[PDB]
Order: sequence, then C-alpha cells, then structure tokens
Amino acid sequence: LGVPRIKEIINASKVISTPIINAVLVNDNDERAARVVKGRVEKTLLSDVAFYVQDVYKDNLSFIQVRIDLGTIDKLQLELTIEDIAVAITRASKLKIQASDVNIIGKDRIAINVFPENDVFYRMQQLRRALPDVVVKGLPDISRAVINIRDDGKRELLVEGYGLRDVMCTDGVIGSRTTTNHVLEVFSVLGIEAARYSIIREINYTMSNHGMSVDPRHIQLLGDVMT
Amino acid sequence: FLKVKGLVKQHLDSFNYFVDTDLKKIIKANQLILSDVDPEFYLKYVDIRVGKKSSSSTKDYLTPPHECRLRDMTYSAPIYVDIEYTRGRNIIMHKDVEIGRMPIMLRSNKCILYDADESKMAKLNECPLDPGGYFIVNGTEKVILVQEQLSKNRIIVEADEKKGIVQASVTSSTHERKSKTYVITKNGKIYLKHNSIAEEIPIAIVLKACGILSDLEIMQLVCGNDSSYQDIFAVNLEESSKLDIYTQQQALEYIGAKVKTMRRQKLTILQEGIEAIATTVIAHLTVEALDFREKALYIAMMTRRVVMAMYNPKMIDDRDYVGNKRLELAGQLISLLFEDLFKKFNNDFKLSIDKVLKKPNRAMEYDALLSINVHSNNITSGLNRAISTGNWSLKRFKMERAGVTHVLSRLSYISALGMMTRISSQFEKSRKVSGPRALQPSQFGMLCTADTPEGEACGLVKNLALMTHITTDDEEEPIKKLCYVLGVEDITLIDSASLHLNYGVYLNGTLIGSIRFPTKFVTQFRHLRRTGKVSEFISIYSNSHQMAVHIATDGGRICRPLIIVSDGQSRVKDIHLRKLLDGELDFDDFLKLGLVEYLDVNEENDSYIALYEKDIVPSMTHLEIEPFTILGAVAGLIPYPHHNQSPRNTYQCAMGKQAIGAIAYNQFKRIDTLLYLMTYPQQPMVKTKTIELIDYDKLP
Amino acid sequence: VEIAYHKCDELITLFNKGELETQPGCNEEQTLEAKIGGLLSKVREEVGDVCINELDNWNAPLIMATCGSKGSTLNVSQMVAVVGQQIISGNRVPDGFQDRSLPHFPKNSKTPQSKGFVRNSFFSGLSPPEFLFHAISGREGLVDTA
Amino acid sequence: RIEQLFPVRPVRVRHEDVETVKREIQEALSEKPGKEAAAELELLNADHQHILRKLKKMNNKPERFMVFQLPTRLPAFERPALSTRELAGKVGSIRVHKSGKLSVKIGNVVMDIGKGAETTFLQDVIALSIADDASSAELLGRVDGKIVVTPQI
Amino acid sequence: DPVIEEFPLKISGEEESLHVFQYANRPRLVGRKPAEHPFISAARYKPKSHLWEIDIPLDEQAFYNKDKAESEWNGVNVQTLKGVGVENNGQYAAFVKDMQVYLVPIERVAQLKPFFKYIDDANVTRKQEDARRNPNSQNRLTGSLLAHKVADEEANIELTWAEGTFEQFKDTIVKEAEDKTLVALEKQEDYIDNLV
Amino acid sequence: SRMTVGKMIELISGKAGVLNGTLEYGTCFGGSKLEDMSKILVDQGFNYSG
Amino acid sequence: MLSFCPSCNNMLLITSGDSGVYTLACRSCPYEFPIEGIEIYDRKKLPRKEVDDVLGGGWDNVDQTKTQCPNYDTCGGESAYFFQLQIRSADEPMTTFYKCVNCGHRWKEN
RNA sequence: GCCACAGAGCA
DNA sequence: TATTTTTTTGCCTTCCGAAAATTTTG
DNA sequence: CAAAATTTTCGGAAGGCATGCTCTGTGGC
Ligand SMILES: [Zn+2]
Ligand SMILES: [Zn+2]
Repeated sequence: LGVPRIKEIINASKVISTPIINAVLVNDNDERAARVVKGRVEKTLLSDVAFYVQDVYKDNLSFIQVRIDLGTIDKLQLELTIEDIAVAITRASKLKIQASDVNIIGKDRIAINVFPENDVFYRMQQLRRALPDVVVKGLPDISRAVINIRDDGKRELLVEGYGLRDVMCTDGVIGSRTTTNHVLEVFSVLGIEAARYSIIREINYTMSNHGMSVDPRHIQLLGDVMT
Repeated sequence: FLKVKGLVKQHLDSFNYFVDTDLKKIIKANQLILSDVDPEFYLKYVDIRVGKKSSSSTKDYLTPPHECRLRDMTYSAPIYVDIEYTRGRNIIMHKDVEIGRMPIMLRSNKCILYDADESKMAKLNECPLDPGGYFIVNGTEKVILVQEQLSKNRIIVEADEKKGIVQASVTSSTHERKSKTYVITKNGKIYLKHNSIAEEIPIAIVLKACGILSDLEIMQLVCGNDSSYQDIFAVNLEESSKLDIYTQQQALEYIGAKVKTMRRQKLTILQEGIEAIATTVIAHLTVEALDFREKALYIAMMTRRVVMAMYNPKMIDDRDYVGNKRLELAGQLISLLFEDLFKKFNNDFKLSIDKVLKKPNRAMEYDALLSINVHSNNITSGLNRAISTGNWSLKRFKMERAGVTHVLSRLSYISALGMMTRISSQFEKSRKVSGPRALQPSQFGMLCTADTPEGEACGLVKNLALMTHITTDDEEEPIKKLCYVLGVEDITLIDSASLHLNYGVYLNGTLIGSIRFPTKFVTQFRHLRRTGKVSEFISIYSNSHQMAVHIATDGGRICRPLIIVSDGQSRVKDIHLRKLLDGELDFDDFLKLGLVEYLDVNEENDSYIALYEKDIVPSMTHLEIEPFTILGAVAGLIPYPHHNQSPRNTYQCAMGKQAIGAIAYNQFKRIDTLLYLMTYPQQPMVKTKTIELIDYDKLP
Repeated sequence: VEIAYHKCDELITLFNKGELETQPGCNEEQTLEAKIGGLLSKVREEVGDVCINELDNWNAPLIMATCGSKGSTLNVSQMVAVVGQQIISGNRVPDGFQDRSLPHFPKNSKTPQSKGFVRNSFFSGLSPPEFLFHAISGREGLVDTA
Repeated sequence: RIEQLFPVRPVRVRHEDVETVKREIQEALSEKPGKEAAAELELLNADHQHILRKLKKMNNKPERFMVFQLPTRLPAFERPALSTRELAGKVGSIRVHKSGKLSVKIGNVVMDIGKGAETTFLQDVIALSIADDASSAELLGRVDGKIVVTPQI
Repeated sequence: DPVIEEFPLKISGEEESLHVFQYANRPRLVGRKPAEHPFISAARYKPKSHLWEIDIPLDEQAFYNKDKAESEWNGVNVQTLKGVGVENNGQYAAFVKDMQVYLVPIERVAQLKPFFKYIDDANVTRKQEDARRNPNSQNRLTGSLLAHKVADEEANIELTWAEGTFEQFKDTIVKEAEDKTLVALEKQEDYIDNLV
Repeated sequence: SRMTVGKMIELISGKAGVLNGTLEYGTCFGGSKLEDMSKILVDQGFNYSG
Repeated sequence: MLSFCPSCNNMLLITSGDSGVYTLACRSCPYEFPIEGIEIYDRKKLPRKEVDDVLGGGWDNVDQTKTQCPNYDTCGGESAYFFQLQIRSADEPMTTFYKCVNCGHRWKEN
C-alpha cells in the first residue's frame, strides 16, 4: 500500500507485487468445505503427491517410474485420479513428452518410456530432473491460498496469483462476488467499467488506509481519464 | 589510546605506511626496464625514498605549510630513487635520482610539523590544535576521503530472488595485477565469467584445466557428502561429457580459444589458456610451476558457496556487513595512483630509450638518466592534479571515481575535525530503503550512529567512531608458517573426499589447509597474539556454518580495542589503572601484557561483549572500554544524547559543522576565501568527555 | 514489563522446544514474532495508559496534546514512560551479526531486550543497545523522507 | 576381486544429518580392530588411544609406514646450531601417561600429538635413486595413517 | 603426570630422497580390509620438472570394451597416473623397530591423477591429418609457461621398478640412527620465542 | 513532538553548574545525574526543576 | 543416474551401442558395464511431510446408514457412518460422505 | 567566460 | 601501445532470430 | 500423409527513464 500501490495502479502494470484474489465460498461456515475448495485452486506439484521418481534401465528399454500416494490424496481430498496425473504429465510442453509414452502400471505406478549416440541418457536425466516440478492439480499462476475467518465468522478463500477467471469458474466459489486488487486482470475478465471501478476502489482504499481524506470525485476523474 | 593511535592518525598511519613500505613494493613490481633494441641494456630501480637523500645526513629544506598556503604553492618533498643501469660496457648505479615530487601530508613523518612543540608551531605560523591530515596543493588544502569498498581477495556471494540467479564474485587485488572473477548461475547451471574471457566457461571445464582431472573429485570438492548439493550440482558434470573435454590440455584449449587478451608476444592457444588460468582467472593466486591445487581449491569452494546459496537463499553474504567491507585511506589510493603514474613514466622512458638507441652513431649509452627530467614532471603534475581536481581516472584498472578529495572546510574547528573520518560509500546512486542507507547493527562502535547528513546523501557518507583503528597490511608468510607449525594440514597432501569432514583454515580468504581441532587452534593463535609473538591486528575467527577458521592479515579492516574477560573477571584491575594514571603503563604495554586486544567485526561475531562490569556473566569473552565510543567526534558535542531522539542528534551532527566560532590559533594570520569568526566565544557549561578529548573547549 | 518479559520468555522456550502452535497463515517463526510483537505493543499501550491518567492538570505536554496544537499522547508516553518496540521494515531489529542483533547478547537470542524493545523512557536515558536500535529506526525514517 | 570393478557410487547423506554422521564416518574411514572444548578433548583422548594402539600394532611389521608431521624448525641441538635437515640420531621421545594421553618430548620442549586428517586414498612410500648407470625407483611399503606433532602454548 | 613408558624417537636418512605417492583414484580400504596394492609396470620421472608417471596394466578379460580401444585409442591396455612432486617441509615417514620410532624425511609428495595421453595423441593426429589435407629473442616466457615448455621438452627417465627392498632400507636407517645420541640446547621458552 | 529531554537536563545541569561554579558533564550513557543538580539548585535557593 | 568409473573415477554414461543394448560406458578409458539381465535404478526419494486429515473427525456422533461398501468381495459390512457436505454450487446436489465401520476405505457417493 | 566536479540550504 | 575492478534499481517496449505450432502442398 | 512453407509464440538484448528550487568554492583549457 502507499506510494508504490498508487504508482502501480496509475500505470497499466502487467505484473504487480502481491496480487490478491478474494473468492467468496458457497459454503462459508464449514472448515472442511473451505479446505476442499482450497484443494481445487491451490497448485499441487508432483513432488507433493509422489513417493518417489526413479530412472530404470533394462536390457533394451529405459523409463521413468513414478509411484504416487493415494493416502495423501485422500487425506487432502484432491479430486484427482491416476489418469489425471497421466494427462497432466502429457500436457507439460516443456517436458517434450507425449501420451504414447505414458503408461499405467498397477494402481500407483506411472511409467514414462524414453526411446532413441548419447542423447538417451541426457534426455533421461533432463526428464527425471524436470518431472517432479510439474503441476498435476490447481491453477498454474496461484502461489498460495489461505482460508481467512473474518469477524463475522464467515470464511473467505484469499489467494495470491493472477487467475481470476479460473478462480471464479471453480466449483464452490461464487463467481459474482470474486474480486482482485489487480486492475488489468479485471479488465481482461469483466470489461472496462469493472476496471474503472477497480481503479477507484483501489485508490480510495490506499488513500483511506493512511487517512489522507481525499475526495472521491478526483479519484473518479482519474479513473475516467484512464479508461 | 588517542595519544598514540588517535582518531585523525588513520590518515597519518596510512601515509607513513605508503611512503616507508608500499613504495618499495610498487618499485619491486616494476623495477626492470629492458630495451627491445639492445638486449644487453637494462635499467633497474633498487630503492626509493621521499624527501631524504642517502648521502644527506638530515632531511632537505621544505617550505613551511603556511607559506605554501599564502603563496598558492604545493607542499611536497622530492622522490629519490636508486637507479642501476648499463652504460657502455659496465653497470653503473646512481643514488638520489629525482623523478618527481610527492605532495606530503601534514604532520606525517616527512613533514616539518612532526613531533614539534608549540613554540616551533608559533614560529612556523601553524596552529598546534590543527588536526592535520591534508595536502596543500596550489594553496588549497584538500583531504583524501576514506572509501568503502567490498573486501578484496574474498568471496562475496549474492543472490537476486526476483531474477533467480546467484553469483559469487572475487575482486583480486595485487600490486602485480587486479581483476574481478564471477561464478554465476544461469538456467540451473554454473558458469565462470571474466572480463578477458569472451564467453562463460562451465565450471567443470575450468576445474579440469586445473590440477583436477576426475569428475568424482570435482563433486567431492564442491558438494562432499550432502545429497542435496550433489543433486543440485550433478547438471554441470554432464557438460564435460557433452563438449568432449576430458584432459587438462583439452580444457586449456577450450579456455584459451575464447580469450580476448591481447599481448605483445604471439602465444600458442594452449599456452594462452595456461596464462589465462594462471594469471587471469584469479589474480591474487599465482602459480610458478605445473601445480594448480590452490587455484582449483579456490574455484571449487567458490562453486560450493554458489551451491549452498542455491540450496537455501539464507546462506548468501550480507553486502552491507561491515566485515565484508574495507576502508581505503589516503595511502592506498595514492599507492594505486602512483602505480599507474610510474607505469606510464616507465613506458615513456622505455620509448625514449628505444628511440635513441635506434640511431647507430650513439655507441655510448649517452647517460640515459639525462633524459628522465622531461618525463619526471609527468609524475608530479599527475599527482597534483589528481589531488587538485579530485578526479581519479585510471584506465589500467577501469577506475572512474570522482570526488575522492574534498576542500578542507574551515567553518569551525569541529567542521575540519569531522570532515576527516568521513567515509565515502561505494554506491552513491542507491535510492532503495534498507540497502546501503540503513544503519546496520554491525557498525556498533566502528562507525558513528548519528553523524550523517540529511538529504540525497543520507546514509551513504558516514563517520568513524571515536576509538577505532584501521589496519595496515602485514606479512602473511610468517603467519602461513605459524599455521603449518601449529598443526594445519597442507593443501597439497590432503584428501579431496575428506576435505569437508573437518574444519578448513583460510589465510586471507585462501584455503591454506585443514585443521583437526579448530577451537584449540583458535585459542593458541589468540594466546600468541596476546603474548606478542604475532601482530596484534591479525584477526582469527571460526565460522561454524561454513566449517572454517579465518585468519585476516591484510589492511582496510576496521578495529576496536576491548578489555579481555577471563573466567568471569575483567583482566584490567585497579593496580593497572593506578599505574596508568601515575604515568607508566601506556596503551601499547596494555597490549603487550594482554589486558586489551583489538577486535574487528568478524572477530566480534565470535565474541560476547559486556557493556558494564556489573553485567559480566562467566560466558563473556570481552568487556567494553567505554560505551560513548559509539558516537563520533561531532556527535560527542551533544549533551545527554541518549535522552533525545535520533533525528535530532543527526540534525545537530549536520549543524555543528556550520557553527560560527574560532577556527585556529593563527586565524588572523590566515587568508581564506571565506571565514566566519565569533567575537566572544564561550565554552559550554554542560560539557562532554569527547569535548575534552578533541579540545573543542579550547576553540569553542 | 516483567510480566511481559516472563511471558515472552515462556513463548521463546516453547518455540525452542518445538511445541509452539502456529497461526492459521504463518509458520512457527512468523507466529512467534507476531505474538511477541502483540504482547510488547500491549504492554506499551498499558504503561502509556497508566502514565497519562496519572499526570496532573496544567501539564504542558498534556495540554498541548489535548489541544492538538503539537504532539500527541504517544509522544508523552514515550517521554514519561516506556518508549516501546522499535519497528524496522515492518519487523523487529534484524540480525546484523550471525544469529543475533548485537555481540552484547547471546547467540540465537530472541528476548525482547535483544531485538529492539526500549524499556527506558527518554527521561531515564537509553541504554547503548536501545540507543542503537532507536538510531536504526530514526535513520530509516530519515532515509524514507529523503 | 572383480567387485572393485563395479561402478563407484558416491557416499550420500541427507542434509539434515550431515553433521551427525561425521562421527560415524571418521571411524568408518579407518580399519576396525564449552561444548566444543569438551568434544575436542574427548576426540583428542580417542585419537591418543588410537595412536598408541597403531604404534603398538606396527611393531617390526615390514612394509609399514606412518607419516609424522613435525614442526618445520625443530629445537636447536648443538653440534657433536644444527640445521633443520641435519638432525640425526635420537631427538626425543614419545611418552604415555597413566590417563592415556601422549606427549612428544623433543629436546627440552613438550608437544601435543594428534591423529590429523583422515585419508581415504592410497599412499605408498617410494625410494628414488637417480643414477646414470641405472636409475631405480623402489617401493618400501604403504602409509597407514598420519600423526601430527604440534607445539603446546 | 608421571610417565609409565617412553618410546625413543630417532631421525635418520638425510640422503635417501624419499618420495610419497598419493593415488587420488585408488581407495585405501575396500569393505573392512585394506585394498590390494596395484601392480606397477612402468615408471617415468622428469628430474628437474618433478613429473611422475606410473603405468598400471588394467584387466582385459572383464570390462574392457576391446572395440573402442582398438578403434580410436590404438588398443590401450594401461592406465597412467601423472603427478607433480611438491616440496613439503616437516613430513617424515616413520617405521617401528623394537618399539623405537625411526623417521626418514620425505622430499616430495605426488598427487597421482589419471592421465589420458592417448586421447591427446588421437586429437593431435586428427588435427594434423585434417590440416595437412587442405591448409587454410622470442623466449620471453616466464613463470608457468616456461615451466610447461621445459616439462614438454624434457626427456623422460625410465626407472627400474622394484619391490621387496624394505629390509636394506630398514637396516641402513637403524644402523645410522642407533649410534648417535643428541642432547638438548634450547629452553622451553626459547622455542615459544621464535616460530612456536 | 521532538522529545528533546536532553535539552531540559542541559538547562538544569548548566544552572546548577553556574551556581556551584563548576562546568558540568553531559556525557552519553552517563554524565551528571539530575538528582545532584536538583540538590544544588535547592541548596542555592532555586527550584529543583529549574 | 550418478555412477563413476572404477578405473579413473570419471562419469559413467549409458550408451546404446551398435547392438542396441545399453551399457554403462566410460568415455575416458576403455571400460564398460553390461546390464543385460541386471536392472540398474536410481531412486530420488521425495520428502513427505505430515498432512492433516481434512475429513478426519467428521464421522463421530453421526447417524448411520445401510449401504454396502464397494469392496464387497473382501467383506460384507452394511452399517456405515455417513454425513452431508456442500463443496459445490448451490444449484447442484449436496455431496455425501460414507465410511465403512469395518474395513474403512472412505468414499463419497454423490 | 564556458564546462563539468564537489559541498551546502528547506521539507 | 597492447597483463588489469565495480562503483543503482526497477520497469518498459521494440526488435529479432529461434522454436513451436499450424497451415498448406504434392 | 509427411514434407515445407507460413504464422504465432517466446526468450533475450537493447535503449529510456528516475523531486523541486537555491547558495557557494575549485579546477582546467
Ligand atoms: Zn573410466
Ligand atoms: Zn466396508
């Protein structure tokens, strides 16, 4: 807040420091429902769901074997299955992998085969290093999510990230009451009048936190001139 | 302490060390001039002196400083050098050869005002209360301000969280050569970059060009037994396989294929790579044989620090830490300037000699000294302008500093006293908060907590404390032999696998070896320091996080005396104090008996200092001599400053230098460009000990 | 101040043992810092409130604070009673040295007097570590103004 | 014997236990037959016992060597003064006390003794004779451990 | 504080020129027992450059890869270790005879590390055969360059490797050391006065 | 608003020093205590608070 | 894979070769390790931290129901604890959680 | 006189 | 002539191969 | 259908920019 906030509002800053999306939950009086909804928006890396990742070489075949934990999935209540992790691994474009290579062994094992003078070993090591950093669930731009219990006792899910549309499209979140302090995100999702309201509200909040007592008509003029 | 070490005498000590000792080192760096025309010709400098002929019994006559002030002259003493040169068919040596004039600093050992009584000062029209420490150039009195720099010959690790990259930089500084080397992280990979090398070299290749030829040894040096460090560093081992570099010669080829260094002699690419590894990658570490163990270990521990920084960002080095910073005084800066001036003089002299010897008629060597004078003034002016203009532009070292020297302020006695002991910060464009402008807790007792101006220079320029000492360089080879005799394993006979299983020893930032018992080694070294077998300014401190013991010997370190506490009792008793007050037992002999000792910031880190004698617990290691040392000379004028607010103390540190009052005892014999004097000055009722120690009550 | 110090020491030894429960959005270090700051702010406010109600009428700082001409209740509470916690960059005093703020405190010390609590009033005079911490806060204010 | 030709796997310890395992590793790198001040005293006593045992176990066994690290300037001995390379004959003693500690007395000065760094690599002592007729390099044995003799202060 | 037993410490062998090798690759202990010593075939030593080169024949029956060696490395079957002898002061190699500790000064310590001269030979042969198909006063070297040049120009000295000679060395060291007995000069404080 | 109690202590110390005839000390973390100067002022017939 | 050659302590790389079978080959010295019939694997055990059971404690003092657990082949328990929860939009049915009292294996129906 | 440099004043 | 250091930090758009993706031919 | 031309995306380098006024002194062509 303060002068840096005014600076990053009055210019069309694509990336701001600490953006917050304040989702209003449909079930606002249940810790279990709130944390289940958090499990839908908070990103969960493959490192958080897998017991181990290993490189296995055989007589003529080489593959990455990943063994995941269904117990942690059930304890955190992620609506996630094995094929979800398979398609999430396939969708990773930086990994350079395809659905023809990913195979399911048992109920917990995922095998990623690598096929071909020494490129097989380099690709194998690169894939092993980059695999436990893929996102199998959650939004790709959300850093973290916290359930906040307000003074009224109702619970709001406030997150750090840039996916307003994906948060307000997520089940369990009322999309008609979800707001963001970032203004170009609101402009991209909702339109130009919502961006104007976001400018006015954010500038007014920044001024009122320091108690400077600026008349809101000047803020409205600035918001209209910007948009 | 202020009778011997003082608060102004850092400038005096630095200038005395430069004139008496450092000039000989600069001469020995560049002693030989050889003509390309004639192989037999050589001219060598074997000794250098300032203001004193070897034949003369006494110092030569110099104009008094007041006469130089009035006549707009320069207060200087001639530079005499002993030159042995080949003439004709025989070598002839000439003493007392004048090659310039060094502008001497007032009240140094080369000055007329040295250890002179008040009657002599009245005869020479100089005030006895003048602090000294300035140069009279063209009548203007100029002061070389102290400079903050990052610590030389040390590894500084920094990280950019918003950019994701980390880097360990070393600023190698030696009288032979100066350079800067970086070990950076890009794309999860570790590279080594230098100004001479055109492109970044992978760390496995540069480690293979040194004595190491196996990847397991590289991993054991960089990582050791930690699985996380191995997982982070295993990427760089594959680059030696990808580029098909597997021998020392191949790595030297790869390094020397992309070096931008241009040399007089044509060099083989393998030889060029050897030269780049030996004398360009790390300048302060040089090799004279086929062994590359010290260079390899230095680069390996740089990479280890980078890996530790990548594992967690909290293992980076604080750039604002006072222990990570060194103070350049007048002596070091004049040495660095005179190195460039003497190199230019030698090059011009060699060019003139080569020009004359191209003529075949001059069979005789024509007494080549007869041609010094046309170039000799090129030194003198090159000194004077560099103090007069204040611009320090040295293209050899890529230095473009501006504002080193300042005109000596004569608005008050305290203004002149306080402009000396000002420290100029390195980064003068930093507009961010909690950077160089923040008051670090590390400067407690080292730098003033209240003396800083308000405005665009707030927090950058700062002042020294009352009781501080700035270290001068000491010899490291006796300390190296003392390390070897005390039980430190040599670096050339230890395992690379078990290097990190025991504490390492670092002499001036260079890994000298490994020690089995670090605490006993530290205790024995401290005992030798307190007894007097080594210099009192050698700093020993053990860092458990790095698993190292560090021995600092070089200059530029800020120090502070403290009373030693052993077994929960202060080592200074009442008998010592009454002997000190009686007249004997001066501060040097407190140092010799081991009652007090000098601690720098890094040694203060491994210490537990008690402010008062009533607060001593038996875990204490040191006792404060006196607390108000944490306030400087100007901040000492403030009465009861601990009952005030800090901004008011800062504002009055600013406004004390603008007070109109008496200037000096010869203020009516002086002709200055602007002088404000008070008709009826009075000393304050509410004094301070600092006022009495700096003699502010004599000239209020 | 003794009650606050004893409670802070209880939380410190609880954190050192490892059974200190965390805040909903914070880890152990952050919740310890938040709780210690809360107790120190509470004792500051309580000592100030005891101080202000005790000053007699025709007290010049009290009159000037009541008028609003110059000063406030906080400045009077600082001059007559505890100065309070020094806040640097939103936190307490950072560790300038290794795992501690000053060499005059033990290693890994998180006691209130070792991290920027000025117990003394401006009338009673500040101790050298409190002097340094107050200087840090004032220097930060001047740097921001500049 | 072919097991030595298996691929070498480096020793790996987790970061949380890298400081605790060192006590086990230092003992495991040798053949099996103030808090810091107390820990170093205990380690010094253990090293003294190990040095005494190793000195006893290498009595008259051929091809056995052990490296002393002595001060580079030994105390002066008057000529039959003497250089640091010219010392010959008996120069001192290694003395064992009842507590188990060992002390090396050279001339008139007493020095402490330690086990030094632990080496995992192989060391062998080579005698070199450079002659025009026949130059021979001879193997005398291998080095079993190091001990360091340090002046006490 | 009283001493229960003392062991005499003697110094001998001022002309032995004793060297100590350090195999950076060969481990000392395998499992729990000392490892078998490698078999040394050839030894080379440049005197003034102190470059030690030791050839060890590696097993060809198991894990050899005949094809690559016979194709691009001229069928190499020996691994060579190269090192440089560093003058280390204060090092003595000791043995025990009748519970008496005999010391012999160690001249240099060599860090023998793997050398791949066949790779360099193949590379320089390839460069020559690719450059000769279609091509397209000066002794100012000082320091490391001069050392490298004089090491490259230097002719290696072939040494006759031998084993089982510890008996004669022990006999001459004990014979030289046992006769003489030296008595002390310096005081305890005088040693702490200079180079403790 | 500026909280310069040191100025007040300086005034009292100067008053007591002039009346007693000795220059006073305002050294940091010490100096002349306020109680002694108040006692001097009381003994000289002035108010203890200046 | 992090393995080093025993002959020279240099990094071992896996080569396909002419035969098409992978070998641990060393590119410095003539050394190979065949792996036919031998499975070489390097395991990176990822750190597992403690997670709170987000549904735990919600089956205490609640009504029971007669619903067969999905693992009918292993057991035939019928009585199971059940409760309701809203984790979706208000216009779609409230979801139902069930825990078998004999075999565990908690499941959500709809 | 032109040009940079250096310091200083007020929030 | 040719050894050879940095001395603020953050943000922003335009350009431009390189690479990924998609369309388009044969 | 797979080669091949075409379009879009995605990084890294390159310039541009960063409080107001005011007052002295010194140095160099
Ligand atoms: Zn190999
Ligand atoms: Zn069931």
